[PDB]
Amino acid sequence: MNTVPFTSAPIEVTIGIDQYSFNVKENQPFHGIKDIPIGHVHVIHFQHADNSSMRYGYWFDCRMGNFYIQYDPKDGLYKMMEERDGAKFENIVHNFKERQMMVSYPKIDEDDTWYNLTEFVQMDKIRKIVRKDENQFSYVDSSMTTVQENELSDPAHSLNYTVINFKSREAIRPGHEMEDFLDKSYYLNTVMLQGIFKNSSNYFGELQFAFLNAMFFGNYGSSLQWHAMIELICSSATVPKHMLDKLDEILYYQIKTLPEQYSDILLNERVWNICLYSSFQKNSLHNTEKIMENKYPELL
Amino acid sequence: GAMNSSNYAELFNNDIKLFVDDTNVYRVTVHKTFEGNVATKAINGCIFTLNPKTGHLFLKIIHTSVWAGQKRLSQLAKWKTAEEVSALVRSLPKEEQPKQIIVTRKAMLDPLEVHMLDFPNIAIRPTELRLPFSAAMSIDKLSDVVMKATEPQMVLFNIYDDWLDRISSYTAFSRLTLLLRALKTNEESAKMILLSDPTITIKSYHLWPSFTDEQWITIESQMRDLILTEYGRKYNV
Ligand SMILES: O=C(O)c1ccc(C(F)F)cc1
Repeated sequence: MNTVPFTSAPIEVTIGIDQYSFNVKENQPFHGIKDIPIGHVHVIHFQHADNSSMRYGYWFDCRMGNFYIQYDPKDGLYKMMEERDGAKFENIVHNFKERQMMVSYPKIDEDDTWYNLTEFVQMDKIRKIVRKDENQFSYVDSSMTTVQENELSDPAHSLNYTVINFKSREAIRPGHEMEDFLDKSYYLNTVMLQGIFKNSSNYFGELQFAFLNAMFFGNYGSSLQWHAMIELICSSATVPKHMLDKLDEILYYQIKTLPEQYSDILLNERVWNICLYSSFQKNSLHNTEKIMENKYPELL
Repeated sequence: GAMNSSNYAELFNNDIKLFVDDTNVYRVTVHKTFEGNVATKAINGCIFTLNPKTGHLFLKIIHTSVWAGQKRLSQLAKWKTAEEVSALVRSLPKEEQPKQIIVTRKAMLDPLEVHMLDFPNIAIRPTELRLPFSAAMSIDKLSDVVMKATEPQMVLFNIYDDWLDRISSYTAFSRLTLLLRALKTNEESAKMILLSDPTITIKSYHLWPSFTDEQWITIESQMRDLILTEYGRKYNV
């Protein structure tokens, strides 16, 4: 298990770590989060108490570097930093872990939720969507736009998700206009999976990362991307059987984790009704259909 | 976006545009079978593609052979229409290609948009106007070429005959829509109005009779009376 220590916590803030959250009071003796499970990506996130504007946070993997958080009072936010040298870092942290002022990552032993939400997510692929090569961790916030949103404005501060557009020449082969528009299999299997993603694991990783950025930051472009990637599969008549069974598992845990009270803003009624009741795969997502009907029957 | 009664003069400006009406593409008769079931029989159809400024009508005749062995024909018909309009645009010299294509039915928007992705500068638009172009097959010379066709064919007409020598395209379109609305509402009475007088004939190279300016006023009045008459009969007014 690894630790993200804090220099201090000078402003009152709600801190998220993966699907957990806790409040820190202005100048409370908080020195970070400890017992973070090795083996998974993680996200540490923030929403200031005095200004719920800009949710922001950092995607990291403790296997890649020694990471701490210090509040920068000029830019007004908690920043992730990297200590390159292990001995210096180990000396500062053990002090605080002896003085007991860290929240323990509260992993229940039965619980596979975080693994189920990040099964296909890798730091290396995160760092390609979020471009800032000099850090091993990736900053994301509420207001960051995606490359597709920019085409429809700073490109350095953007989320470089794979663009999906059903009415684009990339999606439609000349001579196959009706075929490719009504059955997205070409676009899914040849353009996206064979061409861009190389395999379904990479496609699912981006889908999972988009969902998590929508849920944890309220990032609108991320929500758009998550739904586009779902609709592309459901709108394809020809999908490998293992991909459909894994999608059902991925979506089930996403719907299970979504706060009930954010359903009006995180779920697109049109896409979900199309996917579950009209699409080619309307009968291929049994676990997701069952949780959706029992948890959010209003949306349907 | 959509085209309506506010921006109606736009139809007659100098930006090339085309209306596309797909109503008469897929046409059938419905009949009982020997076993007492019901069957359809397709008949020849057409795409109605019109430049409202010039009167140029690109009538693409849809021969029943294009449906053979195909499924979901009502859906296919929209995509076949889009395919054929796309092919027409590509066949026209650049300086003749439309800047806008207005579809009379919103179901044609996605099919035409997808077939025209190669032409991102051609706007594909719906319209709030209720246009009576489904009645084109009430024009005898158009109906005749469609039903006689034994193979796919494209035929070019001017649907305004020579009217633009004497009237504006705004007035020509208004006359056309009044004539077609009357033919749609009561075809027999409309043709009686148009053909009752043998001293007025249809030139071999025209679709409508050779009415003088004052005679067109009379005919137009009789058409409006027909429409009002049928309205009264329909709603018991
Ligand atoms: O530079 C470091 O390695 C360093 C400095 C300050 C803290 C604080 F968070 F505990 C942690 C690490």
